[PDB]
Amino acid sequence: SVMEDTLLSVLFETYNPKVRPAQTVGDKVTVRVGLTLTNLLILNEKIEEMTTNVFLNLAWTDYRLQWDPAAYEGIKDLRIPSSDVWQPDIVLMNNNDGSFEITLHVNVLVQHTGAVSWQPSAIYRSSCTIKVMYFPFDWQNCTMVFKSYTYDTSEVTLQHALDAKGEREVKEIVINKDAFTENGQWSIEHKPSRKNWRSDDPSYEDVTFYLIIQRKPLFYIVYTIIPCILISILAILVFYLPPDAGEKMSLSISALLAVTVFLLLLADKVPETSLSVPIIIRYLMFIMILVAFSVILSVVVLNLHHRSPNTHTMPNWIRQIFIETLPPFLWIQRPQDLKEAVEAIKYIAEQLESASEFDDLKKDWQYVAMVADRLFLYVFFVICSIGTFSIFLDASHNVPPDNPFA
Amino acid sequence: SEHETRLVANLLENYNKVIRPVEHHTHFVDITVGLQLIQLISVDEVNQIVETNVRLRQQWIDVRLRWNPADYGGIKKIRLPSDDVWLPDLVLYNNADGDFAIVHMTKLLLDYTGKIMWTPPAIFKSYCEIIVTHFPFDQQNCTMKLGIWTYDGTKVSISPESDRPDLSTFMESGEWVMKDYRGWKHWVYYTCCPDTPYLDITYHFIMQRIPLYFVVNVIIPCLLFSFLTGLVFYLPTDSGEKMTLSISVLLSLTVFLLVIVELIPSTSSAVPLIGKYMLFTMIFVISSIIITVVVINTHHRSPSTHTMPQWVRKIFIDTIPNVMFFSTMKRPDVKSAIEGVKYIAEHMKSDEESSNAAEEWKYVAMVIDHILLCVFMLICIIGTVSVF
Amino acid sequence: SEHETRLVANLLENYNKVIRPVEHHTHFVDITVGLQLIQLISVDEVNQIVETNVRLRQQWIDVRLRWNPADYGGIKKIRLPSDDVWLPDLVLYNNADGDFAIVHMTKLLLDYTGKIMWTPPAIFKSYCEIIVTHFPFDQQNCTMKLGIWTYDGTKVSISPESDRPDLSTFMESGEWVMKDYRGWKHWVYYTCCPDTPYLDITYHFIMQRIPLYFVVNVIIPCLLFSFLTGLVFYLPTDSGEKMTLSISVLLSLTVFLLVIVELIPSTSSAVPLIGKYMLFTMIFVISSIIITVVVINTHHRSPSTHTMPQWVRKIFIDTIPNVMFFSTMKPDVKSAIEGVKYIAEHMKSDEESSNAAEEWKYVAMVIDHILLCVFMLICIIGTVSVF
Amino acid sequence: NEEERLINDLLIVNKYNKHVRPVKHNNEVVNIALSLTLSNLISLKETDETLTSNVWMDHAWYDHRLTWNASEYSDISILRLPPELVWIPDIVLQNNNDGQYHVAYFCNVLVRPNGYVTWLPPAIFRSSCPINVLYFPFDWQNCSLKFTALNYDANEITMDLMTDTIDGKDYPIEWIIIDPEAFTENGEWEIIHKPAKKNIYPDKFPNGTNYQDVTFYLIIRRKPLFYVINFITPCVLISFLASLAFYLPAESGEKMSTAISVLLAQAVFLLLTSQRLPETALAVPLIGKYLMFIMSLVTGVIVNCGIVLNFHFRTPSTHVLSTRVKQIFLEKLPRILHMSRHDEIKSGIDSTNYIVKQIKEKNAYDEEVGNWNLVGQTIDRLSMFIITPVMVLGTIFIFVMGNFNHPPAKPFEGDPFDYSSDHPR
Amino acid sequence: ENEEGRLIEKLLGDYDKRIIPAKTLDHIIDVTLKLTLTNLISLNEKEEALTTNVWIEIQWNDYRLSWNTSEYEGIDLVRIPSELLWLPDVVLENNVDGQFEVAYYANVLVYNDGSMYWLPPAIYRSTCPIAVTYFPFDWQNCSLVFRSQTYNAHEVNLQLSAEEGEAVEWIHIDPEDFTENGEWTIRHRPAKKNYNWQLTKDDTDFQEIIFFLIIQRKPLFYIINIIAPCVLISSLVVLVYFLPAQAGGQKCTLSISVLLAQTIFLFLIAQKVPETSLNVPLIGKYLIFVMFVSMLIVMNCVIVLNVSLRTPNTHSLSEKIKHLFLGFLPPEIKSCVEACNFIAKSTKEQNDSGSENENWVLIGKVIDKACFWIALLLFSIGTLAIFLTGHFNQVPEFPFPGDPRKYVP
Ligand SMILES: *[C@@H]1O[C@H](CO)[C@@H](O[C@@H]2O[C@H](CO)[C@@H](O)[C@H](O)[C@H]2NC(C)=O)[C@H](O)[C@H]1NC(C)=O
Repeated sequence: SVMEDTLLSVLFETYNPKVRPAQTVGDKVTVRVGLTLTNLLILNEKIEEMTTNVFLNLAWTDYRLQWDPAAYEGIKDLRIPSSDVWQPDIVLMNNNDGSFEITLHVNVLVQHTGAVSWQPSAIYRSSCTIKVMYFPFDWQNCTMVFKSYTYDTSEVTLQHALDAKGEREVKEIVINKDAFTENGQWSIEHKPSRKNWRSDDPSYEDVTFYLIIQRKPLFYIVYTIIPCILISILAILVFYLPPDAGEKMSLSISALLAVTVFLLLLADKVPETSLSVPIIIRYLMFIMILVAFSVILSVVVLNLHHRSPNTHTMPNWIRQIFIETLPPFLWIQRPQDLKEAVEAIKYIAEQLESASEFDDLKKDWQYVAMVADRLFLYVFFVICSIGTFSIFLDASHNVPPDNPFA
Repeated sequence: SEHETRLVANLLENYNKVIRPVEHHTHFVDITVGLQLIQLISVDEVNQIVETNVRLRQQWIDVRLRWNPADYGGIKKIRLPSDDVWLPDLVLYNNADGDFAIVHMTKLLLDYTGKIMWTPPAIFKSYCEIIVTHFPFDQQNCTMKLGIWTYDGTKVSISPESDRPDLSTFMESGEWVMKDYRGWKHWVYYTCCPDTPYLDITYHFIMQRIPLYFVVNVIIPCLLFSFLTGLVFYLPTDSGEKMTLSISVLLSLTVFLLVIVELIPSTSSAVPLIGKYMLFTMIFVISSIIITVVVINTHHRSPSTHTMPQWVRKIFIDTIPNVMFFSTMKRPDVKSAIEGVKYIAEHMKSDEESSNAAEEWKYVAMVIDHILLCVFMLICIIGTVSVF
Repeated sequence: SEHETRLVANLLENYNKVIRPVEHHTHFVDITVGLQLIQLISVDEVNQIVETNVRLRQQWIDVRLRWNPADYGGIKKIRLPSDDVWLPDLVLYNNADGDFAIVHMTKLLLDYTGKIMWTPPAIFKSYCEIIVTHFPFDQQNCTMKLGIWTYDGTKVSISPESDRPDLSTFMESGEWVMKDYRGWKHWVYYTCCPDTPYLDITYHFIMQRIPLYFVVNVIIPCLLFSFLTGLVFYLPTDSGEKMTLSISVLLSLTVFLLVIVELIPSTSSAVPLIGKYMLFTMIFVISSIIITVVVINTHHRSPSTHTMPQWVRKIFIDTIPNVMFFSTMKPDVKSAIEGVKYIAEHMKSDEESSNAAEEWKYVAMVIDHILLCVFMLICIIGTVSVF
Repeated sequence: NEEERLINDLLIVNKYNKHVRPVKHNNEVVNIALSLTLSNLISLKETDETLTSNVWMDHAWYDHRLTWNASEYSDISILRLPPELVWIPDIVLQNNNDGQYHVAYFCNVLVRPNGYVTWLPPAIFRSSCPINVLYFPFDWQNCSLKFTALNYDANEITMDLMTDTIDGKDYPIEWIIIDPEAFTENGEWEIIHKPAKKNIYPDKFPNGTNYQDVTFYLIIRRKPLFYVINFITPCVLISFLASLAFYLPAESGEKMSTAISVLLAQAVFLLLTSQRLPETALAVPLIGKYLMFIMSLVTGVIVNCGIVLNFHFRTPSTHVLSTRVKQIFLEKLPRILHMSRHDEIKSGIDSTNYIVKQIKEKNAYDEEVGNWNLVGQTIDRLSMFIITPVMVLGTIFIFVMGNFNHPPAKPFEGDPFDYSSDHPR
Repeated sequence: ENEEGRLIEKLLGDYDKRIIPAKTLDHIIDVTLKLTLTNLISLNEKEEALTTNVWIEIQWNDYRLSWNTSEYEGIDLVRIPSELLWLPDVVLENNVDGQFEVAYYANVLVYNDGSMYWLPPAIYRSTCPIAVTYFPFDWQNCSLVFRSQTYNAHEVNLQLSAEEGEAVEWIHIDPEDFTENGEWTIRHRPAKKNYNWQLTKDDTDFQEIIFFLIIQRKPLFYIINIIAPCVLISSLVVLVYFLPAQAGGQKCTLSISVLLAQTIFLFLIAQKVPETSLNVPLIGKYLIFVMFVSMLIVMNCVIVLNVSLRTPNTHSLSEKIKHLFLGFLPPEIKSCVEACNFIAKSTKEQNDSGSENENWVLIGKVIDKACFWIALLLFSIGTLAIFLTGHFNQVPEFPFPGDPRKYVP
């Protein structure tokens, strides 16, 4: 309308958007600062950056932008391009990339009292310090630190935004159910907002928005933990294979290689920080070492099973432990020509008897291998079972605190 | 503010930002340059680029921008867009993947005395000569060389605020430890311009890698497979599985080689000790495979075609077994029927002789194999004690 | 130059770059559009985007920018910034990952007659429908649809400079060969705009892939591992390595099928012949593993519990073997007396049971020789066919 | 050229303000008609849950300031002005993934003498599309492009769907327009539904910019032939080799190797499938469910092969073949499973009696070892008959439940309108 | 008072930066051009792009920007932002990205005589068609082609700079600011003006300044981390001829696993070399060769296992085969009596069968010996030949084979 043109011309006749509106020298401009989250897009743990789609709700008062509505056809407010008015340089200080400012410069809403509200949109990428200790059963504490890049506390005073009814402050991120998409990998547990100062810097003030998000680990469970549980089952089973099968090495080594491959391909999805080892990596390394000891003890059992009196003499302690004491506990207890012909028969018989004695001793060696293998089966079942249970119980007992502390 | 509106109108009414802020063209602009490290974003070892989030604090006097506070309501400081005043063309010489100069033209603080305080943000992606020789236990020393591009020392002089960069608001990396950091000013005399000095400040950061991540994720698995390398020697030949174990160890080690070669730059200026040790352990695994093949061949020697040499008999059966004290080794028609029994007896006798010879060959194979096992375990002991 | 400075001041004095360069608003400015392909940067098969370095040569007459050379020291040509004059809005319709229009606003040449020559550079990332049928021996046909966006044919007409793009400065790819390339002008009626025709020129390039990288890196390993399939058939059961060999072949073939999967788009428009052939080869290897398991089971048939049926005897013992031309197949003493008799009887029974076991082993051997000859015949016919 | 004079009169003479809504009175409302033309569904990256679209976003509003008497000028029925000179509505894609809210190319607006402004810029939009992996690769997605007007509240400008006239009556274009002359089919995604809605949120006020948007939905069914041919078929065959592993004799020496190799192949397929989907927790994909089921079944197969081997290699010297075990695994199950079936002379006499006794006990030992062999064979046959059916039926059921998954034939369950281009309401 | 203010306001006042500073109609602007390479950041093989941190010295004369030093307190040199002046639109044409222009628009040094001196820095990514034939012993020949994007040869004359009268026909490498790449050694760095005689003196592409970077790979990294592991693992196939040809010998196991390792190494090489199909990399040729040899050795192992495990049941051991392979290359009493006779006879036949089995095993061993020698020779010669060809890949002595000149400072 023409009246809007006249009002804009009178408003910005001598208005300088370079100059912070301070009616008297020394005045501070109060800046409501609030955040509306429309989408928590990504929490890229490899580069420790959270990507969010937010509306930054800002409100301040520019005394220069005042008019009487009755003198201008009752125009109570205007939508003005944001570049034409002074704005506080509110930026995301902890942005991971170099993008400090908003993306969308929407029009500011200027009311006749000078109350300027501004709700620009931005796809922000903030640096979030990832605690890997319990990944993927982890809850991250990602913050979006907002403050004026230019003005300090002596120039602007940051405050919390107001709710729809301008009655009480909203000390949290606003989530509009109508416009908000759940991540599907993260559930927002706490979303408080708080002003922070620095005791070593009286000129510093910011508004920090905290996002206490808990990972939903179904993906990692299904794709890393269950396969590794199956591989650990196989590693246990290797101690039930008879050494005569000639396949204990195949089974144990395949389990070791499978667990190692799982660790290698999981290394791509875990952060590269070195402040702690994630519960998943600790579990995978546990299973790797257990399977390596499975390979070692399968080699030992194969060695025992293939000894013979022609190569080894059985020591007394192995006989004592693995023949009597252990098996009960494991329930695994077990005419010249006629003279020449008679000499031939005698030789055949004594040769058969010698073979029988040799076979008895070789069977003692095989029984020792069997008993040791059963002992290892039980020990490894117990170790794998309770170690896995303990690790995953520890992971399960990891939830964000009821009070966000901020 | 009406006072500040008038002040900004007056300060820039006839102000030309193309001109240096000196009262005489012979004078030089004194800029106090101070680098503030906010975050060490990344150290791209393969590409040898270090991304840092910094604030480039710059201070200088612009006497053209002086006023008297009494005539403007006592205003002593204003924020003024950096695009309105003269700014130093301060360039990062060793830029590799980003911007050479400041691109975020943030507002600058101006005193009534003409003192400017401009602290624009930047993401310095500087070239970093990565020394991959103690990876992952390496410390990297790479710098950020800052200088005025088109002015020499006689026109624009840059000096550091302090002998070190500012790390007061530095966020801990989680991958790197900042051991040292210093800022050195240098006077250079290029060939272009052999008369006047060119100034630049080189901020270097001595960074120590935190090796836990790579230790756990790369070194521990390779150590496990290297240890299993020598376990083939305790595996009996009769199992028919020595090749399975040794070759699986080798396959795992080549997979880890594939993983490792993509973690470090392809530079040959220095041989990465991780790569050297991978090559050494792979030569060890290859030697283990060769020797286990020799042991398998010996174990299956046929006494029919092979007779044990006397030296083999004296070495592997007579002396070495007596050295290993911790090993449990040892050290009418009836004429036709009679002739048939005789043949059975004599053939079984010859079979017993052949079996004894074969058992001797197997004993030699076992002794060789046990010697190799002891050698490998001695290597393990000396290695593990050495690292301590 | 003083003359050129004054000339440029005069031309652009009253010039409004918002108006079309036509004397009468019912006329149309005719633009000669030529596409010069400087480089085929990339062909993203998985994403079906072709990135090319081009210069979009555009020529037209701007009557408002005429001058008399004699009045300006004989100046006949000048270079003007593109942003200073009216330009046509040529938009790459099939843009996929870049800019729809020109963004490099380079200086344009202007004759004293008003004849403008503007050849801005551009990196066109256009959508390219990839045909994967004959990968990696495929040739691709995908285009650049250029047309004036907001002006219909009655206001701004574009005509191709030549029948074909200009590849005189084309830098050779090393992944593709430009078999053919041509440019076609179309009068298109859109649903937006049914009354009047919108003009575009669709340049298209028939580019043939150079199949050596993929040959060496995929096909040859695939051929080697697939040829190892008949060996398991020639490999005796007694070696205890038939499953090892056949399964290793199968796993490697699966790995290579997945590698190929990573190289082609997930579109179902057609089935790649390389993927189809490797799926068939996997099916054959799996059938060979099934038959190898059957052969191994046959070789170990205990004669006690398994009696060879006559349909097996007559066929595998008496029928095929003669057909295999090239193979070379085929008081107290009484106790002692009773004991010797028992030993002899049991040795006889063991001989009979062995003979049955070797009959089973012969059956297995002939089965696996039949499979070996089948595989060899398939290999011969395949190598003949590809030649 | 009187376009010069007309544009001068409209913009400079009339002091046209680009930053003022085209309304005569402030309380009036600008009606922005909005439609979307889809020219190419460039991609739907499931890992990044992003839909990349090549669209022409059509705007139509009335600007009374850009009216002119066509006769006063040489008859000029239309006029092209750059959007940087006229007031345009800043309709922004709210649910974009990157920072690209607006359109890519700001093409000229078209103005008629009645003030009717039409703006049809092209855009590459990368919007957020949450992915339902539940039935992957037999899945259909529901992607939407939500366009809002953040520069003016609903009291100032009203977004609407563009209307079209067929036989004198105007009907709203309630769908994404697809032009056969300008639409490229996606080789992986087939468009089933493409409705457009003007949503109003009554819980919000017209005072704000979040009161009203225009959303274009795009229900697309994946074409699964690629994944079926290259992922599902190899996995199914390699899995069936696991069941085949029961037919290998225990003396083959390769039963466990076969089963383990099948398990590793299935694990490889699981990991490559894992890399092709987003890391969400809404559901385990159909192929993921099948792979978990088949990997568990093949682990059971490996355990059963280990048990069969353990039984096969038993001997009387370490285990006793119990009568219960004999009765079950050698008599009963076989039939149910239909399985096939003078100082000299006394010394010499003593030696031969001893030889006979040794050979006789050896024969008994071998007979018991053979009984153990048959027990193992019975166990592996039973396990074959018990696990091959489970494998086959699980495979068939899972991959038939996938094919019995189609979009619901109507978007917006509670709505009976088809939102089809060939039947406007 | 800063007299530069008045001087620059006089110069830039009434100065048009769209106008080429040609004094008369026939005047041609000489645009001297010098390149200073401070860092060869990378040669991205996959995308065939050379990234360099270069300072490009561009010198021309703008007669409009000349003054009388005596009239301005002796000032003879001013700095004017390059965005306010006419520039010869010198660009990098062979750029992979769309980055034609310099990275940072530094000030222009303007001298009182009109001499203009511009030394902007740039991060240029230029197309380097990579020859893989001798990878990793290869040397690449990368080119930075510069030319005016706007002005033809009738109005701009591109030339190489010259100090003390001699043309600088090489990329300048300043010791005060230059970093050795560590993977690439600069062997030659010539610069020359080039003409496109297919184009006329017009067309803006007729003339160009080309700066060449002939760089040699340092192959120690690739040797140690790929070739040495590759050769060592590939040398394991010959070991199969010493394993027993029977169950538990794991002959095919070893050979097949070596083949798999070689395949893994092929995948490794895939990530180090470009996807171009003009040539096969030397290491790629070696991998193909050793994979083929390992397939032949797997065939050989299968054949030996088939021969060794032959039995009288299956195959008849021909006398001629034995000659060739082992001669050149290497009532109670009566019942008890019949029982004893049968026992002896059966034992004798069983032992004869065993003997013939042993003879087949001996033939298999002989074949293993001969085939081992053949395979060892084949593998050794192939490795030596291929990697000696890699070793003998030399960077040409002269930057241009025709030119006798060295093109060095
Ligand atoms: C926009 O309109 C809504 C509804 O008319 C206004 O909501 C009112 O806000 C005032 C101020 O706090 C309250 O006293 C009223 O009770 C609210 N009314 C209702 C119905 O909730 C809102 O304030 C208006 N906002 C602007 C910027 O004009």
